[PDB]
Amino acid sequence: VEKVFFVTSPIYYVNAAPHIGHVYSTLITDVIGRYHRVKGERVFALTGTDEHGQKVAEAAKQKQVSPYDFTTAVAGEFKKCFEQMDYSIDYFIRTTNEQHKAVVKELWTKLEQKGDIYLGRYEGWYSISDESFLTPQNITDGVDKGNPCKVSLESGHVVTWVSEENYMFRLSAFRERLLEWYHANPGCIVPEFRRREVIRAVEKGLPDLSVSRARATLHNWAIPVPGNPDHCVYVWLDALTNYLTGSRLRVDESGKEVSLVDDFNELERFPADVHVIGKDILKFHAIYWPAFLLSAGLPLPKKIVAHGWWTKDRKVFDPVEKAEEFGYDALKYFLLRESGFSDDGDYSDKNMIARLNGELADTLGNLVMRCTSAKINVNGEWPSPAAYTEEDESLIQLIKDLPGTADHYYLIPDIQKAIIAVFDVLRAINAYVTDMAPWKLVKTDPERLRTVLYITLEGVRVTTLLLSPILPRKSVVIFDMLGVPEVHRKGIENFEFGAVPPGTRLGPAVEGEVLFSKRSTE
Ligand code: MET
Repeated sequence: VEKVFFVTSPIYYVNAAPHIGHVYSTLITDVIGRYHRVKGERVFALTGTDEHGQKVAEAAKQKQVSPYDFTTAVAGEFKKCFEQMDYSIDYFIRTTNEQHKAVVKELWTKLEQKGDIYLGRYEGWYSISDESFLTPQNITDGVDKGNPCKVSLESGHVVTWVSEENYMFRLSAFRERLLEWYHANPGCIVPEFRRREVIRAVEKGLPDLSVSRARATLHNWAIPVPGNPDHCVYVWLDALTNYLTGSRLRVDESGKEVSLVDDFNELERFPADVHVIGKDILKFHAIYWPAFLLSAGLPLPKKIVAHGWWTKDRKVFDPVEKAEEFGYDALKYFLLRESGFSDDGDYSDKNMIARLNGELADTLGNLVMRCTSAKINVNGEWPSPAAYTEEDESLIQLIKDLPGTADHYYLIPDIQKAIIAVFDVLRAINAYVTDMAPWKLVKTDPERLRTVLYITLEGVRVTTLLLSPILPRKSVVIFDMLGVPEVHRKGIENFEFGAVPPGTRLGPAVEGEVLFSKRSTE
């Protein structure tokens, strides 16, 4: 099936201004999207805001502002933040959007009509801040901001008791089918240890899920249950549905939603190929969402990838401050290189300088300038290579192999491993150049310099191609410099070694340009 490659971020609670971590979550989505476009696929990257609910209403109340004006305000800050971050996101969805509301009601009725919703009670614990139901096994003693109280073991936020007559979803009726799913498709959750988590959790057992709430308790800031106005639809069913809505909106060039199609198939987007989420919101995506879709008879997503950060809680680092100080591409690169799947990373100013200088400036930067220098490349062109020594071939072989391995990494997706894979190959090219001493060759042996300079150029191109989803602005400056024609800057075709042919002319130089400039160690 050729289809639109559909990738998502989570949609974020608008309770507080956007910080790092939304930025991280959405950057991953952006990168995954960007890569598939570099492959020449159709993409649809979605992101947005989660605007309804108790959490969000009570933040609006605590600021003495109306929910309508509050959400709109904060949503605008999220849009400004993401514009400023220079993502290539295809659409920004809001759950207040009337077309979304329409899809939630539509979905609820599917779920209702299958007989997977019934009127019951939920008498148990709830984290308003997580908008999560919790069994007593996942609460414990702690402090309110300072009295003694019970808190979520998930997040350490304050939980409270809840005894409401609610509409209930038959999640228990879906235990075995989730379990078949998980096993049948072992790629479906990334990273592997969270897949194991999700299975152990569901093995142990699933109770039914309370998919409505008394309207009094939600401050009437939510979507009403179809055919029962005394209730509102659980904020997470509302939130998760953003993906299905997203998959059905027609969007103009300006980024404005213009139409909601009846059948998701019409746009060939649903289901999501990859859902980017933080580890704090796994259950909702890996248990609830599949159960809802299986009820509605909808297709399940292909991949849920849950990165190592929290999606929401501010537990100092301002992206825009750091982006101005170090660079937008540098910051994105640093965040992506440093953060693994279980997050044990160093985000100190010292480390950011070490990597910017070490990797981007010394390994990539230097190398780009060597092969384009007037000193070495005296014709500002791609020379035609002579015969290859077994060293020459050793590196060519690395450069040939890099797209295959970088691709697989991107498809996991483990963007960090992908970056390493490339930079390994960059460090090889430096090593190569150190040996050959191209500076010495331009006098000694011009015939050899051709072979050397050609391989350098083509490695630096192919590495920069595979780096392009991470360093989107700089890859354009690298290609401009190497004089790579615009057609050769994307497509699986141009992952092949030698796509840009000899006798191509390098880009014009500038009197004081440097690609990445070192920052003092202080
Ligand atoms: C359907 S994703 C919803 C995520 C939630 N709004 C959060 O910020 O964590």
